[PDB]
Amino acid sequence: VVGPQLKLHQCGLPKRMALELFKPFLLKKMEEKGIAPNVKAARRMLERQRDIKDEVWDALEEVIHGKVVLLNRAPTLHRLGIQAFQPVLVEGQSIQLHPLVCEAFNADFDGDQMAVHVPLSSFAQAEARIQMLSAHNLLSPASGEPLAKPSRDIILGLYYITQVRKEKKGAGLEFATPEEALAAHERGEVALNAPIKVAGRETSVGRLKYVFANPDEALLAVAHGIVDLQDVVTVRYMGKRLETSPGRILFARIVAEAVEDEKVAWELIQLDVPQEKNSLKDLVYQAFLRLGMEKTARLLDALKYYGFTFSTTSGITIGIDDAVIPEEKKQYLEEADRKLLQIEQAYEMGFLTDRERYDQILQLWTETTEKVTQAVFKNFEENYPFNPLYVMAQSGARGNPQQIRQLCGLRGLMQKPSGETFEVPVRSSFREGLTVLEYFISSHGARKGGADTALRTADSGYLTRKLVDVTHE
Amino acid sequence: MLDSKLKAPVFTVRTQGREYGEFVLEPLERGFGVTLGNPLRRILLSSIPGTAVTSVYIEDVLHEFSTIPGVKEDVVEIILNLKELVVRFLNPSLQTVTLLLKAEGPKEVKARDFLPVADVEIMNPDLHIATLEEGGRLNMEVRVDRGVGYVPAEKHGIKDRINAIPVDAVFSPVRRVAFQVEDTRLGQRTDLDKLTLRIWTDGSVTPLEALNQAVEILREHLTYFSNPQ
Amino acid sequence: MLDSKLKAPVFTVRTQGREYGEFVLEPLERGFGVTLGNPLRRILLSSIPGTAVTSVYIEDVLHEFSTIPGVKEDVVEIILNLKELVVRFLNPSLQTVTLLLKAEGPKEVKARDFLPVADVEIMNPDLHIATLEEGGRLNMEVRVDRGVGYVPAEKHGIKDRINAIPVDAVFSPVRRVAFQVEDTRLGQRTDLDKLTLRIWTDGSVTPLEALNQAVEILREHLTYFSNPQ
Amino acid sequence: VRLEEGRYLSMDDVHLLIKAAEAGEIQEVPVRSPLTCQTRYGVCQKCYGYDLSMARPVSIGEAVGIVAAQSIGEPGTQLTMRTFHTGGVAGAADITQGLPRVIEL
Amino acid sequence: PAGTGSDFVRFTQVVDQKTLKAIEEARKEAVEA
Amino acid sequence: LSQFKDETNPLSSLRHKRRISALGPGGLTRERAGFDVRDVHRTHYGRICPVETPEGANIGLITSLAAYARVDELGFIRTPYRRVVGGVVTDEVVYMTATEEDRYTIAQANTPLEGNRIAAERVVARRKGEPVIVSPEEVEFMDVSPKQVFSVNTNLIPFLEHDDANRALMGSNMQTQAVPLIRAQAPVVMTGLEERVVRDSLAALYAEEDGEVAKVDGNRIVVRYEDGRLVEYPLRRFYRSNQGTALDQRPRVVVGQRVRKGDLLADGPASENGFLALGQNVLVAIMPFDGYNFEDAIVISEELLKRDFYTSIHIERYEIEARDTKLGPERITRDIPHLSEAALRDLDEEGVVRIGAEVKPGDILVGRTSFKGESEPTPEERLLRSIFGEKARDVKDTSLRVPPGEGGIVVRTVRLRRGDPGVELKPGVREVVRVYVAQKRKLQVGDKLANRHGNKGVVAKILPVEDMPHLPDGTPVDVILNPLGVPSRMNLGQILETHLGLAGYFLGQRYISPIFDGAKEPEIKELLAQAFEVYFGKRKGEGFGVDKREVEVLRRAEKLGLVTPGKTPEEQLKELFLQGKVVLYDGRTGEPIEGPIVVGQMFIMKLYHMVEDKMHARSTGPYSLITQQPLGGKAQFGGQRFGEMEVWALEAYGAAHTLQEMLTLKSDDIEGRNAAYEAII
Amino acid sequence: AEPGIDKLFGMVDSKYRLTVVVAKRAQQLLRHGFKNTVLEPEERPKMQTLEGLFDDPNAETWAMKELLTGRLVFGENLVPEDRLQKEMERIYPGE
Ligand SMILES: [Mg+2]
Ligand SMILES: [Mg+2]
Ligand SMILES: [Mg+2]
Ligand SMILES: [Mg+2]
Ligand SMILES: [Mg+2]
Ligand SMILES: [Mg+2]
Ligand SMILES: [Mg+2]
Ligand SMILES: [Mg+2]
Ligand SMILES: [Mg+2]
Ligand SMILES: [Mg+2]
Ligand SMILES: [Mg+2]
Ligand SMILES: [Mg+2]
Ligand SMILES: [Mg+2]
Ligand SMILES: [Mg+2]
Ligand SMILES: [Mg+2]
Ligand SMILES: [Mg+2]
Ligand SMILES: [Mg+2]
Ligand SMILES: [Mg+2]
Ligand SMILES: [Mg+2]
Ligand SMILES: [Mg+2]
Ligand SMILES: [Mg+2]
Ligand SMILES: [Mg+2]
Ligand SMILES: [Mg+2]
Ligand SMILES: [Mg+2]
Ligand SMILES: [Mg+2]
Ligand SMILES: [Mg+2]
Ligand SMILES: [Mg+2]
Ligand SMILES: [Mg+2]
Ligand SMILES: [Mg+2]
Ligand SMILES: [Mg+2]
Ligand SMILES: [Mg+2]
Ligand SMILES: [Mg+2]
Ligand SMILES: [Mg+2]
Ligand SMILES: [Mg+2]
Ligand SMILES: [Mg+2]
Ligand SMILES: [Mg+2]
Ligand SMILES: [Mg+2]
Ligand SMILES: [Mg+2]
Ligand SMILES: [Mg+2]
Ligand SMILES: [Mg+2]
Ligand SMILES: [Mg+2]
Ligand SMILES: [Mg+2]
Ligand SMILES: [Mg+2]
Ligand SMILES: [Mg+2]
Ligand SMILES: [Mg+2]
Ligand SMILES: [Mg+2]
Ligand SMILES: [Mg+2]
Ligand SMILES: [Mg+2]
Ligand SMILES: [Mg+2]
Ligand SMILES: [Mg+2]
Ligand SMILES: [Mg+2]
Ligand SMILES: [Mg+2]
Ligand SMILES: [Mg+2]
Ligand SMILES: [Mg+2]
Ligand SMILES: [Mg+2]
Ligand SMILES: [Mg+2]
Ligand SMILES: [Mg+2]
Ligand SMILES: [Mg+2]
Ligand SMILES: [Mg+2]
Ligand SMILES: [Mg+2]
Ligand SMILES: [Mg+2]
Ligand SMILES: [Mg+2]
Ligand SMILES: [Mg+2]
Ligand SMILES: [Mg+2]
Ligand SMILES: [Mg+2]
Ligand SMILES: [Mg+2]
Ligand SMILES: [Mg+2]
Ligand SMILES: [Mg+2]
Ligand SMILES: [Mg+2]
Ligand SMILES: [Mg+2]
Ligand SMILES: [Mg+2]
Ligand SMILES: [Mg+2]
Ligand SMILES: [Mg+2]
Ligand SMILES: [Mg+2]
Ligand SMILES: [Mg+2]
Ligand SMILES: [Mg+2]
Ligand SMILES: [Mg+2]
Ligand SMILES: [Mg+2]
Ligand SMILES: [Mg+2]
Ligand SMILES: [Mg+2]
Ligand SMILES: [Mg+2]
Ligand SMILES: [Mg+2]
Ligand SMILES: [Mg+2]
Ligand SMILES: [Mg+2]
Ligand SMILES: [Mg+2]
Ligand SMILES: [Mg+2]
Ligand SMILES: [Mg+2]
Ligand SMILES: [Mg+2]
Ligand SMILES: [Mg+2]
Ligand SMILES: [Mg+2]
Ligand SMILES: [Mg+2]
Ligand SMILES: [Mg+2]
Ligand SMILES: [Mg+2]
Ligand SMILES: [Mg+2]
Ligand SMILES: [Mg+2]
Ligand SMILES: [Mg+2]
Ligand SMILES: [Mg+2]
Ligand SMILES: [Mg+2]
Ligand SMILES: [Mg+2]
Ligand SMILES: [Mg+2]
Ligand SMILES: [Mg+2]
Ligand SMILES: [Mg+2]
Ligand SMILES: [Mg+2]
Ligand SMILES: [Mg+2]
Ligand SMILES: [Mg+2]
Ligand SMILES: [Mg+2]
Ligand SMILES: [Mg+2]
Ligand SMILES: [Mg+2]
Ligand SMILES: [Mg+2]
Ligand SMILES: [Mg+2]
Ligand SMILES: [Mg+2]
Ligand SMILES: [Mg+2]
Ligand SMILES: [Mg+2]
Ligand SMILES: [Mg+2]
Ligand SMILES: [Mg+2]
Ligand SMILES: [Mg+2]
Ligand SMILES: [Mg+2]
Ligand SMILES: [Mg+2]
Ligand SMILES: [Mg+2]
Ligand SMILES: [Mg+2]
Ligand SMILES: [Mg+2]
Ligand SMILES: [Mg+2]
Ligand SMILES: [Mg+2]
Ligand SMILES: [Mg+2]
Ligand SMILES: [Mg+2]
Ligand SMILES: [Mg+2]
Ligand SMILES: [Mg+2]
Ligand SMILES: [Mg+2]
Ligand SMILES: [Mg+2]
Ligand SMILES: [Mg+2]
Ligand SMILES: [Zn+2]
Repeated sequence: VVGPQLKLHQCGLPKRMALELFKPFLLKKMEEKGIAPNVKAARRMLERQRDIKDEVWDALEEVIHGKVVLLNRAPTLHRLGIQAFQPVLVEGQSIQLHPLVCEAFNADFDGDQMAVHVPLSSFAQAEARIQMLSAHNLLSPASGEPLAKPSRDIILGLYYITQVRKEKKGAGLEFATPEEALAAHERGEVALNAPIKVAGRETSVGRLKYVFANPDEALLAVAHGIVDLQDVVTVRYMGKRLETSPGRILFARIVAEAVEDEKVAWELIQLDVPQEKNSLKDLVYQAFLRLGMEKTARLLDALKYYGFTFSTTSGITIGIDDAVIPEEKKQYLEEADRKLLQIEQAYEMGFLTDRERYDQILQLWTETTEKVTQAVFKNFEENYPFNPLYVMAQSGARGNPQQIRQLCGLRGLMQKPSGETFEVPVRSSFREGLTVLEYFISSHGARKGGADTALRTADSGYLTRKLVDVTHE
Repeated sequence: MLDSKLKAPVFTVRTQGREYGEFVLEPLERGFGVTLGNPLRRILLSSIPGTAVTSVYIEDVLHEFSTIPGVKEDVVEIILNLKELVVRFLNPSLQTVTLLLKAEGPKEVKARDFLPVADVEIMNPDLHIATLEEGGRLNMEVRVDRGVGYVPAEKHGIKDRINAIPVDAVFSPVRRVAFQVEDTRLGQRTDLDKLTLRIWTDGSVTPLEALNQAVEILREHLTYFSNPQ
Repeated sequence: MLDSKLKAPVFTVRTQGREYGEFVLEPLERGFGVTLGNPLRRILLSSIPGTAVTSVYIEDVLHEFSTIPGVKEDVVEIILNLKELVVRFLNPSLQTVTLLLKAEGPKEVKARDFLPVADVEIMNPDLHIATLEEGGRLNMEVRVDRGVGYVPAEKHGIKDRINAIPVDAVFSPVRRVAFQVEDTRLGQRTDLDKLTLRIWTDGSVTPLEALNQAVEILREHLTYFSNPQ
Repeated sequence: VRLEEGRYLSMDDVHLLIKAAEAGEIQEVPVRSPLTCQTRYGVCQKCYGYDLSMARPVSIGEAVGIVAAQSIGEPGTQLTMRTFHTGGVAGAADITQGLPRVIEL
Repeated sequence: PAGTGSDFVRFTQVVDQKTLKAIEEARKEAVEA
Repeated sequence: LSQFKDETNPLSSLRHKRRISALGPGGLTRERAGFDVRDVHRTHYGRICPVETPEGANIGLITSLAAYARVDELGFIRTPYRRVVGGVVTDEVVYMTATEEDRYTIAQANTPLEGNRIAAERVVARRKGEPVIVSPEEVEFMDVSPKQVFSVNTNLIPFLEHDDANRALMGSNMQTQAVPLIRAQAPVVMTGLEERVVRDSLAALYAEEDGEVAKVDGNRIVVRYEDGRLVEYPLRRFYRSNQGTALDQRPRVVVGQRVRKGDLLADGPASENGFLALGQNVLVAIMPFDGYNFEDAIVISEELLKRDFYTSIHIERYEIEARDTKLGPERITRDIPHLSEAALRDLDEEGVVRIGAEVKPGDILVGRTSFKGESEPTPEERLLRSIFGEKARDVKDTSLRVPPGEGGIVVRTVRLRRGDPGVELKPGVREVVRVYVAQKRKLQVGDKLANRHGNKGVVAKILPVEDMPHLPDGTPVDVILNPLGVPSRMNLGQILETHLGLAGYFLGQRYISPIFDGAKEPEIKELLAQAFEVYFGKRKGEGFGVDKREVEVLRRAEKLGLVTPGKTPEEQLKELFLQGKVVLYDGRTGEPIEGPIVVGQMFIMKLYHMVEDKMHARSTGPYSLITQQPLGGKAQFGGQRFGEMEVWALEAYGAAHTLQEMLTLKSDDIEGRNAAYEAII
Repeated sequence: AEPGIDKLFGMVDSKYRLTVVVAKRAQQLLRHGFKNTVLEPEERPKMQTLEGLFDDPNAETWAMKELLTGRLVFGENLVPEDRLQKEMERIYPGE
């Protein structure tokens, strides 16, 4: 079970389990204390649940101090499939794992059960927490790329905060040159025309109305409800009159704070865009090479934190009115629709071969499909920059282009059992009723996909086996 | 006392400079650290009455967006540095004080250049306001008031001199509040809130002070639930 | 007083019975209604002491998973309805009170069937407990205590009679808190918070009471900001 | 710049070179590697490279053998699996994709 | 034979400046008569 | 071909009863083939649910047939189809063979119909396997209803139409793992089969012919039919289901009640009112918390536990035998040779454990005395006994103890000693002792819950009602679901359910939305409109308007694009409510959550706990006879398996010694583990 | 993370060598008595039930706290294998 506050360094394990596991080490510690006279004593003392004085918990909790344990996942695919952490005894049945390493082990929380072993020899423990601990193995053995990076939620958070909005651009506000363009367009904003974030090259009135001297100054106004974190404002940082959003300004600090080397915090961060999974990933890599290993660790949780926090306030959820359908759908549909009729007339005559007809039809759809896809995003990118669903996808957060397509636009070509994709596409989106047959049609390719995973889930080491039999030495 | 009451909050303190001030206090029952840190924060950012520039008037300047010869700095950047200035009166009698300043020739007009005013002190002497060159005239009057929270220059719109210009009001001596509620273990039960808030202050007042004032404003407010009707 | 202080919160009240209790109080400075209603709500849902069933003993029943002849309801469905019952003692001398009840023959044993006990009152008279038919014997003793918060029957494990059975303790006499902060127009400026919280209570205590207690818990807590370290 | 012989190219370096090739100064890159080690049942430092779990150079005594076989085993699960010696005898099915090919390879 | 089991590191000893003098003293004693 | 009846609850049972498999004899399909079989073939229409198959190695091989599916005279899954002669459709139906179906041009149920007449020129229909836009003149046959396309177990999903066929599987399978809650409750929005289910399955007890009730016992309901007869209807109190879930029949009929022929007299284990009920309707906020509902985690309002909501009664069955050893018969006595009377208490009845006794892990459930050594005494132990008391029952204590993990309150026991009435006591077995234990399982961190749309998450944090999300009006939310678990999976159905639910809450009503022929967005938007009057109307009448926060969120709302700028806060919120979202206040601070957040009534279930959930943990224990690797059994947990994949994992690291220990001290090295233990001690 | 892990890694020619030193250090830091440390007086290892870690909680957490300082000496062949254990027992009591 996810352990939000937990630190990379550690992991939460049930004291109950701890008792059993570290029983021997516990027994002797008991003798060490007044808890028990001897071993055999300490043992019987623990033979029954109800017969344990609370002093023993303080005994286990003391033995464990310092030492660390190992955790395993269902398929142990790479070395990180096992990591070391310092236990933090906890009540309950469930084990509390850190979310960042939830990437290394392919683990969700729909019930996946992990295992745990104990390194005994002072030596085993030595190697275990030195070269096998979790916070010391950040980078992946596959790609130099970071393995422990802001995963799903954290991003979403860190993203929402660092972003800029834009609104209605009625009057031609290109203030960039006139002084009457400052006065009039500043009043018009106060009016109901020019917004706080309008297309006005040099500066939208939003930047005109507010000028913050010191950093802190910026955030206070926000706090007081004068400025949203995502709005465009001007601030005076170290020798620069930078025109960036509050949110961005803040982000700069979170990092500038995770590592007190502030200037070094600005050199490796790009506050000129919304924080994406890549942006962050990069941030992490830079932080590593540049500063230091353990320091990088700090910044990691630091991000993990604010990410989560901001996420909850951001108030992004998923209602039906979020999966917006583009108006061009019906168009792109009908257009390609009649064109389908053309292909038909062209066949009814005897021009195209039975096969030509087919391949030509699928073609059309394959195109039309890819068409709506870019259409729906264009809708979001243009009208709803902050649509729930869309934000999760663009940001490293969650959501695949194809997936989205299935919701707003439409899932179009499912293949038959064999492979020969159907001639007819699936006109509907998940937003509306994916009809009976349409559904059944989809069900076909569903099985083959599952039939593919099953035949693989069987033996996971097959490939890796061959490779270890010829590479271990 | 020895059990429940002696287990009273261990209000510990850490304050370096009249600016930063950490405050720790534990143990606390389930979710109280939050119930405390939050309101106090709200107070520390709005209630703590303070002082700051609310209006400015320049010699020959009429508009906020103008430039003064011999003066590198621009009206907007100067009215900005003013927001940085921190003053301090000593008694209710001072609601609104107008500090005067007039400097000419090659000089770096700092805040210490303002003509002294009896019941007023300037915690920001060396603050940079402008760099004057040859033939640089600079005669101004900057209003100062005692208020609470943030007030956009648009909201008040002060009117001393018709050509004067309003500045955003930053009275709150507090720069920023920050409270954390990390778990702590005392014996039998582990679920224990451990509140610890960090306070920043411009200098006028001190963290400790601010906190004290804050908690009082609350206390006092809790009393208004006295006479029903 | 006449101005600022006389403009003190007009704590008005409107309460029916001992359950519902509205509370209004205005004017209030910028965003204070929130700063107040919230903590109070947190307190009213956790801190406030109450009363509820903590142990039960049935005539010939040895464990909670049994069934009593002539009694439709099962032991578990009955110990459940008991959690619903709300009592109210009037002074500290009553820490733990054991209400007795014994009914037979075709009857709908309600809470009003418990033998009266001096300093104890039952806000839940008509509360249904069971439907006895012919030859339906039902003699029981249900313990009742004064506590705070939620206590799993597993946590306390009361021991009146060896065959008795522990029930989950739900103490918070408050059923639900709610507070609104609607703007209030008063001559001068408009931005004025008008806090008004609605409290529900099982009957044991009363809205007004609860509120009083709440605010105190806070005050007392604020006192913990006394000795630095 | 003069990328001294034997130096370990940082990603930053792999970035400089790509930029150079963009300008038009290099097309190939002379570099040590496992496909040419002398150490029989071994592979020395310089021929391996950087990437330990860390980013510094490989530290001696690491089980590259396994570390390799693993990094290639995990991704394997994402590839397609129609038939090992891929394709079906009919008309003209030319290549082979997904894992089936990696086997063939 | 790969991890800590590397003949490169398998043999490695640790010392204290205190014990360092102690063993040289063991050698100093080697001087007969 | 045969196994344990999956009766985790009625459904599980019913579905298992109607399940098909390929695996079998040997002259009929084995494990080498399947890629063409495991595929949902075309003819698998109204004959086999396309999604009902398991999830994993066994796919397509085992599948449960569609609802209307019926095996005629010889194993040919047929399906109903109504005859439509000319542009005329008939209420007549023909159960067509899979083969004959090819022969005709059938159309779908979702075709505008004026009764007998078709309503559109160009109308869908499906020839043998293919979709074809046909003419009303060619439509010979038609599909009876959506429901015939899928199984019974699938047809219970609300808006299946809006759920990816892949995740709907998780849903259908999830229900089979539904544990009956003491607090049954039918979903706020049903599909329309719940009644028929409990009924066709034998969940609740129905009335034969009209009459009046005579007696209403917590054990029996003797009714009086108006035919001059009266019969006693026992009610299986708390019987043991194969899987451990309770099965009681709680009467819902009062004393002396004229009953309507075929009307519930008692409900099923999990039947609210003759309606199926396998989870509990529960208000839900659907946002992200402080990482607590991370990738698939879920946060629970302690309040849900205050009410015995997700609590489930479980009955385990322990058993021990008195074996006949050549060293001396194992005696079943209240004599536990070595240490305390305190531990003997509950063992009251000389041997057996007393009824109504709370047995915690470790306690004695039944005493047993076998004989010490293999054939000879012990010279070492001989001196010891003599020392303090030579004379001693030189016997071993092999008594049935409460396995680690947990134990509840005994509720029944069975003893089969000599002079067996008519039982089959195995050879050597002198006598067996069974002891049934029951425990009230309350919702706790680590437990897993899942809606019918496939959202399967585990409880990660129980929060105090004190500070979790609360609506303007006091009422706090029960559960908080992270949103990032919904775009990826493609099941909007749950969102569509949450919304309708929001209405049903303030509208105090439950709805029924059929599979493909159910509720529609505008209709939902409508009921919500009705709801806003209940929710906000009273708010206007009770005496107050809008908060400062309420207006605050409204700004950031219009700037978002949800509320038409300009219009009034009251009007704005209505629009914003109609959208399925509302303003929530962070119960921790009192501030609002910038941005309207949807909330609603979502049906959620609790998943059964397999024996694996019993947090295993072995320190030291037995060891197999032949190979010398650890082994568990009755009490001591088995050692965890350390396989090659993991070996490598270690190999990868420089974890040399660590790997050796796993191969020596911890498992195989006899002299090792021994020396190891002591060394540690 | 753990104290100056980097600093440590830098003091060694090989990653894996470091782990051997601390291990062996922690070994003898117990065996030959725990008062075999090179750092103790003022600010050294400590725990919180009381400041009791001054005696024997984590062995290697000491080895590292020491090795991070410039007092210890590690080599491939620094001191003759057998004569080491002999001299250490002579000077360090605690048994
Ligand atoms: Mg005892
Ligand atoms: Mg403890
Ligand atoms: Mg330690
Ligand atoms: Mg991940
Ligand atoms: Mg993994
Ligand atoms: Mg995962
Ligand atoms: Mg999952
Ligand atoms: Mg999973
Ligand atoms: Mg292992
Ligand atoms: Mg880590
Ligand atoms: Mg998340
Ligand atoms: Mg414009
Ligand atoms: Mg223009
Ligand atoms: Mg110009
Ligand atoms: Mg103008
Ligand atoms: Mg206008
Ligand atoms: Mg207007
Ligand atoms: Mg723009
Ligand atoms: Mg403003
Ligand atoms: Mg702007
Ligand atoms: Mg800077
Ligand atoms: Mg900070
Ligand atoms: Mg520093
Ligand atoms: Mg620092
Ligand atoms: Mg710096
Ligand atoms: Mg910057
Ligand atoms: Mg919309
Ligand atoms: Mg939305
Ligand atoms: Mg179309
Ligand atoms: Mg084309
Ligand atoms: Mg668009
Ligand atoms: Mg456009
Ligand atoms: Mg546009
Ligand atoms: Mg696409
Ligand atoms: Mg297929
Ligand atoms: Mg079609
Ligand atoms: Mg269609
Ligand atoms: Mg559609
Ligand atoms: Mg459609
Ligand atoms: Mg649609
Ligand atoms: Mg549909
Ligand atoms: Mg194989
Ligand atoms: Mg707490
Ligand atoms: Mg101007
Ligand atoms: Mg200018
Ligand atoms: Mg100038
Ligand atoms: Mg300036
Ligand atoms: Mg004053
Ligand atoms: Mg004055
Ligand atoms: Mg003033
Ligand atoms: Mg802290
Ligand atoms: Mg304790
Ligand atoms: Mg602090
Ligand atoms: Mg001070
Ligand atoms: Mg101080
Ligand atoms: Mg009144
Ligand atoms: Mg109660
Ligand atoms: Mg009696
Ligand atoms: Mg019953
Ligand atoms: Mg008394
Ligand atoms: Mg008294
Ligand atoms: Mg009567
Ligand atoms: Mg009565
Ligand atoms: Mg009363
Ligand atoms: Mg009766
Ligand atoms: Mg008793
Ligand atoms: Mg209520
Ligand atoms: Mg006013
Ligand atoms: Mg206002
Ligand atoms: Mg009540
Ligand atoms: Mg009062
Ligand atoms: Mg101190
Ligand atoms: Mg280089
Ligand atoms: Mg070129
Ligand atoms: Mg080479
Ligand atoms: Mg070699
Ligand atoms: Mg694979
Ligand atoms: Mg992939
Ligand atoms: Mg190594
Ligand atoms: Mg000598
Ligand atoms: Mg000498
Ligand atoms: Mg010599
Ligand atoms: Mg000599
Ligand atoms: Mg089963
Ligand atoms: Mg055969
Ligand atoms: Mg076959
Ligand atoms: Mg297959
Ligand atoms: Mg079918
Ligand atoms: Mg038949
Ligand atoms: Mg048949
Ligand atoms: Mg017709
Ligand atoms: Mg017709
Ligand atoms: Mg007919
Ligand atoms: Mg076909
Ligand atoms: Mg025709
Ligand atoms: Mg699918
Ligand atoms: Mg039926
Ligand atoms: Mg009977
Ligand atoms: Mg009925
Ligand atoms: Mg029910
Ligand atoms: Mg029911
Ligand atoms: Mg969360
Ligand atoms: Mg128990
Ligand atoms: Mg023998
Ligand atoms: Mg006999
Ligand atoms: Mg038996
Ligand atoms: Mg979940
Ligand atoms: Mg909803
Ligand atoms: Mg419909
Ligand atoms: Mg429908
Ligand atoms: Mg309609
Ligand atoms: Mg709407
Ligand atoms: Mg709340
Ligand atoms: Mg809100
Ligand atoms: Mg054994
Ligand atoms: Mg065993
Ligand atoms: Mg096991
Ligand atoms: Mg030994
Ligand atoms: Mg350390
Ligand atoms: Mg050095
Ligand atoms: Mg020493
Ligand atoms: Mg000292
Ligand atoms: Mg102590
Ligand atoms: Mg002590
Ligand atoms: Mg000390
Ligand atoms: Mg050294
Ligand atoms: Mg030195
Ligand atoms: Mg030598
Ligand atoms: Mg020696
Ligand atoms: Mg010597
Ligand atoms: Zn080489």
